[PDB]
Amino acid sequence: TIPHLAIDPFSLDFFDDPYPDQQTLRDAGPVVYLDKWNVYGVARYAEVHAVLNDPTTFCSSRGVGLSDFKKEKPWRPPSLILEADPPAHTRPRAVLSKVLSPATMKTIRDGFAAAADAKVDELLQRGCIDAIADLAEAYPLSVFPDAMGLKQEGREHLLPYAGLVFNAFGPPNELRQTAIERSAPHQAYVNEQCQRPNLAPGGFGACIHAFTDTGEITPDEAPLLVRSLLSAGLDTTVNGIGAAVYCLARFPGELQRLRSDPTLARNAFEEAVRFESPVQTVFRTTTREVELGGAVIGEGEKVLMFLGSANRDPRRWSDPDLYDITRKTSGHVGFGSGVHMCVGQLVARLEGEVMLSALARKVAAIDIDGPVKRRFNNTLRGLESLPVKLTPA
Ligand code: HEM
Ligand SMILES: O=C(O)c1ccc(-c2ccccc2)cc1
Ligand SMILES: [Cl-]
Ligand SMILES: [Mg+2]
Repeated sequence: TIPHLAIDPFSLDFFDDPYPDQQTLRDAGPVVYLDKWNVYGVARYAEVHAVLNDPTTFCSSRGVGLSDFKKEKPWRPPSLILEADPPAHTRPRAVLSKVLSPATMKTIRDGFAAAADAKVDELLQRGCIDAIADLAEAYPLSVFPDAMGLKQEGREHLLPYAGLVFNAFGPPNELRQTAIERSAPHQAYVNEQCQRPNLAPGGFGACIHAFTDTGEITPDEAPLLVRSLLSAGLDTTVNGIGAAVYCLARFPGELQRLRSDPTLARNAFEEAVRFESPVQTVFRTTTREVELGGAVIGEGEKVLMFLGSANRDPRRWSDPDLYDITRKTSGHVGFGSGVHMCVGQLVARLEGEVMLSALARKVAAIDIDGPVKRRFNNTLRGLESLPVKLTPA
């Protein structure tokens, strides 16, 4: 009843160009079985959205990667938010929502925007730059560690640690096994920075620890919630901003529309999140036998959701393969959907908005002028190198 496919969605060939195989996965049926890894797959918008919005049936506490925490020990203690179901999920979620709230955004926006303007001005003096190392990485590194309250020393561990986290959701391929092999120094650094005395006053980490006396979390929960922000809070934004610059580089007409109305910056970034889907995949585990798209999935089965495919499903989107900065993007699943929908989305959107605003006001053209190199990760989609010439406005 359910089609079986041999496509490996974690192979380098798939990462290099996922779109034909994602169409094959969508068109095979609402639910497929991936023989390579013994998981169910859903690649259409409708079923991805339905799964994400039924956390009781499709749980997260058995892991949101291939590994089933009921079968294998996780490589690090489980996240108290990502790898938890209601009700254990609810109060940690509420604390991070208040830490990364509108009022926090109001406190950090002016500095985030100044840093974005400064970075674009600096890049314009160089002219020819690498929009990954020099922009998509450099800008979040210039604002997010400071907003966390991290000391300066050791920050070189942050991107390696996040690459490890996101590779570890994948199957036991070389990408994952090599990441785990190299992990010990990065885990050591990150775990130490999660302790209250190592987080500067006023930053996100100190705020998490300050929430430990309300009855929502206890002091022993705060280090792992800081760990959540150091896991998910940087590499995601690197690939989101890199996606937006890559889109503007490939669609000069959309750069020109953005220049003409810089208030499109926030939606131009949201559209880049839909179009590239820097977070490609999440898993769930069934807690019962369940009917989904006419297939009966047994209890205890891993289900793989193709967020990037859902975001390009023509059943849901008009001209899905077009980058359109005035698209109505509401409903895309690039930040997830439902109770686990990205709790950091306001930080992500703030960074993306102020960077695209700086580009809109200061840059007249973005021209690829060197070999583009992709960066391979089991969960994240993005580039290793994006050589561009920036022409000043
Ligand atoms: C463009 C940037 C980002 C993208 C595309 C993204 C994507 C996502 C997605 C798809 C999920 C849902 C995972 C699931 O359903 O299992 C998620 C959850 C999460 N993200 Fe983001 N994220 C981004 C930025 C950030 C930032 C900046 C932070 C923190 C500062 C962050 C922290 C988290 C956390 C803690 C969760 C778990 C929430 C929960 O389980 O309730 N993310 N993210
Ligand atoms: O450590 C955390 O809590 C954390 C790690 C990774 C993510 C993540 C985001 C999107 C997809 C998969 C995982 C979320 C939270
Ligand atoms: Cl760790
Ligand atoms: Mg068929």
